[PDB]
Amino acid sequence: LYFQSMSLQGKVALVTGASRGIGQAIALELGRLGAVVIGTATSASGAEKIAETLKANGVEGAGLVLDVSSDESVAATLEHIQQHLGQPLIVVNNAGDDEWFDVVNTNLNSLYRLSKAVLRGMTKARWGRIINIGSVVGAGQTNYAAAKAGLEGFTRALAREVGSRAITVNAVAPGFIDTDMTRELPEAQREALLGQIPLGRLGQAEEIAKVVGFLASDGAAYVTGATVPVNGGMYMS
Amino acid sequence: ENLYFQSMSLQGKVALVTGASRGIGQAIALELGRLGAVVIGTATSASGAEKIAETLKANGVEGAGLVLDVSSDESVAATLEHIQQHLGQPLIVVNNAMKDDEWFDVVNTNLNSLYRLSKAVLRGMTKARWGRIINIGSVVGAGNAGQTNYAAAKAGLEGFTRALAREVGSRAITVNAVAPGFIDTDMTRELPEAQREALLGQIPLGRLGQAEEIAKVVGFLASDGAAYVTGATVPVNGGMYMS
Amino acid sequence: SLQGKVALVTGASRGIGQAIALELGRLGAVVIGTATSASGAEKIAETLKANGVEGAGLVLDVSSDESVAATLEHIQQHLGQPLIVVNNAGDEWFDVVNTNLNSLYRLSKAVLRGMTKARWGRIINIGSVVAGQTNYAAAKAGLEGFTRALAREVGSRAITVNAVAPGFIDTDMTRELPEAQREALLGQIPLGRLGQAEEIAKVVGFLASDGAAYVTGATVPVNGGMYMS
Amino acid sequence: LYFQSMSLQGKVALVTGASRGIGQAIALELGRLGAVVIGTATSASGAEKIAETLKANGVEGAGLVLDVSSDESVAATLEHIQQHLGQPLIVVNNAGITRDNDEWFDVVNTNLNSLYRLSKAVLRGMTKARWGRIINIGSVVAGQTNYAAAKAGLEGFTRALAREVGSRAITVNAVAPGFIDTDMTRELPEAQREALLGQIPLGRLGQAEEIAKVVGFLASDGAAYVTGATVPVNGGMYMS
Ligand SMILES: COc1cc(NC(=O)c2cccc3cccnc23)c(OC)cc1Cl
Ligand SMILES: COc1cc(NC(=O)c2cccc3cccnc23)c(OC)cc1Cl
Repeated sequence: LYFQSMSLQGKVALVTGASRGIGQAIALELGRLGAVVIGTATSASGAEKIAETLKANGVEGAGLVLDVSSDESVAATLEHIQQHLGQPLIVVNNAGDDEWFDVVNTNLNSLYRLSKAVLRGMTKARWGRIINIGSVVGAGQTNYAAAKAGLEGFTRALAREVGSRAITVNAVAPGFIDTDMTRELPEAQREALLGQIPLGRLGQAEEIAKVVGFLASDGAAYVTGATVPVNGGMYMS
Repeated sequence: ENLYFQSMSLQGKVALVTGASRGIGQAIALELGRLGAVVIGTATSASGAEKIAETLKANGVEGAGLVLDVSSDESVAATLEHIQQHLGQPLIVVNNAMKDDEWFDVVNTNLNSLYRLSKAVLRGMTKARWGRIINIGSVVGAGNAGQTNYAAAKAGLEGFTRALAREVGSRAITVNAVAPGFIDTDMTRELPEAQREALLGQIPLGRLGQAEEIAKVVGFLASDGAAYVTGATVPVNGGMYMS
Repeated sequence: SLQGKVALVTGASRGIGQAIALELGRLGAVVIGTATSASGAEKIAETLKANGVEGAGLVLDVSSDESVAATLEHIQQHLGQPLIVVNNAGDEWFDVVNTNLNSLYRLSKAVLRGMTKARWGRIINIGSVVAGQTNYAAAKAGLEGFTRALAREVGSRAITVNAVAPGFIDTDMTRELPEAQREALLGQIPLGRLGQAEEIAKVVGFLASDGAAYVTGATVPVNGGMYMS
Repeated sequence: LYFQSMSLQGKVALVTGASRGIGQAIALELGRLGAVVIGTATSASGAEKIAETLKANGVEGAGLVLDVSSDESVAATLEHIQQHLGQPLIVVNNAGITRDNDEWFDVVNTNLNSLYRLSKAVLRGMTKARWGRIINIGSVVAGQTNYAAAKAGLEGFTRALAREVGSRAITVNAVAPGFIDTDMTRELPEAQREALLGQIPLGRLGQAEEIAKVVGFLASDGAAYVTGATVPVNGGMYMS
């Protein structure tokens, strides 16, 4: 009957960058699995759009504004969530060439800032899921490889730090996924990229979201420090 | 009236699980049965086969237990034919079947058997334009000798899984692996406890994994939701990484 | 022969850094070794002298833009541009890695101008020697990825960027470890011993040579066969 | 008498597949470092060419016939070397087959089985001596699948063997080349050659000599604490 190792009934989930594509698909997948979902965006229109998308899909929750680069915004948002809905025990971080260093540095510093803030709730509860979403393939190769290596190593370290508390930390590393950014790449670049994917097609956003939905379940309780590649067989290093 | 047009489930899929008579294999066979697959579990002896049939029955899983020796082309071909005749083509296949100088033989044998089984099942999956091959790594099984063997089997399995994934991807067949850590099984239950505390101290979750926790990961990789996951090795080790 | 090259080695006052400074000097380089205190700088100058190596000991703090820029200027004025640079100087697990990578970047970017002008260079990053496991694995993963990314950025200029990842090496920190910990560690090392500082230095000496000109973005593990992920 | 001040004076080195390109460049590097070098080929003409090349370069040694897929040929060749020159304590495996000789699997399977066979046969001499160097050469860059597979197999194998023989002061390492300038690669059309270079941060092909230098180092006493490693030599081009 129940597919109970898959229920997120009774959990509150925070998904950053939820207004489109992968973030949005994740927010819906978690809602469908029975979570209350808070999706975030950096603008008020993104927040409002998120709330509408959740509504249209029968997902209870909210859309709110959050800037992951700001301690103040982070602390305030978490307070607001606490007051109105409870503590988020599932957090999905989806909010991301002499910039190559600064980009990775900035993204890992924001993962850390959001993660550390949410850990206190998860520690009290003795339960938690942190899931970090890598960037979609789309100079570019250097940045992509660097961000992916930083994310894997970061995810594994943080997993080690918080594991005694029954909190898992994992990542998902997408490949070429069909989104707004990728639909408008020049054809040459899109056809070259397809030619390197053994499945011979782009991934759907829903196919990232499924993986996230699994990692957030009780069935993935012994998986931690892992980076799961979701790339149709195309591995870029 | 016996017709059944499934959507996004394993309902009606036929799944073959090697080494299904105990522990991880058995937990996988039941998980796939619970997800609605018809399950053929295999063992190398007739008593194992019979035990698998009984376990499936007791749990309300439709399917069968059969004898299969993954090191033999004949046994493989025969077993596949029998499954075709009686149940249909298996489109989900799960391959689950003392010093530091045993590593070579062991890994060589296991990879050659993965290849042999995989190649035989690919024809059915190609015709159907759909498939799931899931390879299960071995559990940690001892200091040094054990570490060498484990790391070697794991490195071979990852590289092999990725290469096969590449070869069959164009056919909407995924190939993935699961790399367990320290799982609570027959071997681990009887370890000296003095040692057991040393082991736990290397695992961030501070416990052994359950066989069911490997089975859940396999259940997910077999689903439609995991369609864009291929060539991956998913570690299920509670955060303990040994290479 | 590194005859005619100027080599900067950070953290050169003892152990691995010192053995590297001597190995490069033995290969004919002029060597600037650095330390964070004036006594370290002076000790370096004395070690170099006692071994017949031309060069200098200076004070440098790799976490400060000012100290970096100043030191490089001083080297330029007095000796020329360093075209071989060996970086051996170094809640908490995050801040440690973050700080060390921000220092590698800071030093590296500052020395790249000299190397670009010369169309030749060698940057070699030294990892740290073996809770402890987490820190070690994290610093190692960060170093590998960073070394590879930088390699990519500067490769067109015939500059190589590589790292060396030591295992259990006989130094000041490891000499005083409790026996239990030392015997546990040995049991995991296939060569059944600690490495010598000179064994890291030799790897660095090879990476600095013309023979290693096609090696870039690599992390070479020097650990007697003991791998931790 | 004439004693080289190089890293391998007094050592005997066996290099398989020494009759051209990378294997030949290794044989000459090890000879230039003072080793006595036995280079091997599968045919008598290859063996003879190797002997001529070594002579022309002032390298003491020999060219012999060896088939790494045959236990008999292996044992025989090793015995001949012992009798006539001494035990090879440096062994470089460069006699990898390719898809030319289902295939992706058989290639890697065959090559790892030959590495194991040669390695196990030379380990007795190295154990007696309490010293050794085994160095495996990966293949140079469908093609991506084969290349990544051969590389992953070689890396895991090298590390496992390193573990098995380490207590004996024997090191086992590999070298993983990228795009190297060889007979095959010079002739490529411009379009294909410029595309290739654009994927290599150094912006050029490697020379065979540049692989040979890395092997030379790993064979020395200075690399005594390096074992189980795969050293990539690819100008910054990484594929997996
Ligand atoms: C892959 O290339 C990079 C990697 C890292 N950092 C890490 O990989 C990393 C890995 C593991 C822990 C970290 C903690 C703080 C910062 N970084 C890390 C990095 O640090 C920001 C910068 C670059 Cl360019
Ligand atoms: C990457 O793909 C492969 C890898 C291997 N083997 C290994 O990866 C391997 C890795 C480590 C130890 C081994 C011992 C015996 C045979 N193989 C191994 C392999 O074995 C023949 C076949 C393929 Cl396709």
